[PDB]
Amino acid sequence: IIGGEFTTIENQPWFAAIYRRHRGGSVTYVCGGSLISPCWVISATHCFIDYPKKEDYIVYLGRSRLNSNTQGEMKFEVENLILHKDYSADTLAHHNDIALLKIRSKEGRCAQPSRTIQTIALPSMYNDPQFGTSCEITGFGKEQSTDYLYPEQLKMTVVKLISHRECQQPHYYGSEVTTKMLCAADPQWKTDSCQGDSGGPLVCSLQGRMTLTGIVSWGRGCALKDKPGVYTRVSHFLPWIRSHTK
Ligand SMILES: N=C(N)c1ccc2cc(/C=C/c3cccc(CCO)c3)ccc2c1
Repeated sequence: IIGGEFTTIENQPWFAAIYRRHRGGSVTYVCGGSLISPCWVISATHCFIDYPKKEDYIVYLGRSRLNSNTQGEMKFEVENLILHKDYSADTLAHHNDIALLKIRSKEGRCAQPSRTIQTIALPSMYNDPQFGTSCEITGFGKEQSTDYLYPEQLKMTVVKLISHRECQQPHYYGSEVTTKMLCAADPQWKTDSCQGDSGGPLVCSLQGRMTLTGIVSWGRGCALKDKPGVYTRVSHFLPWIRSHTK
């Protein structure tokens, strides 16, 4: 996250921290995720497509820091890694950028909801917020595009939804951004999601209800003028999520 503020897991309790174990035993951060039900984390397929072995991943819930065992955190393995069959990547645009991770503690249990571990409600069909709506993003992603290290402390920011017609402008993304994708950005281009924020939540308060409107997917650079962050429109994937979590 470029700009924004530092935060803690208590303010983002649906936030999942996903890491990968490498041969030799080193563990690195991969992407963010969202708890949608106690056994299920939703994220982006692009985060896992090149390393699709479920055994390699570690999921934390209730974790506030990249390298701290936050009090109340829960560690999980991936019981089932579900990648979208129609996932694809163009030069910029990522299509069907959605993944489901069935989580399991070493005792075979799913998440235990607490003050720091909570689910985030899914959107309803054909009911996404209107353009100009403020939404929040959370992640351990880059603070600057020039950084190679991720922040130690979890960050969040607030961005505004951009209409499809504005996002299809030639100086924006033209026809590369589709109706299955949501653009969101800072009108001043100072805050945005960035590399390492992928898979993470775009949470919108809609009709008084805190909703998982999007999933951090793609963008041209980070906090670049006329280059919004592009998010998977979760409302389009309700049949896919339902069928794959049953
Ligand atoms: N402008 C944005 N909001 C935005 C959103 C998502 C982004 C996602 C990336 C992803 C980078 C990436 C993906 C897969 C592998 C790798 C190399 C391993 O570090 C890098 C980069 C910039 C981004 C910028």
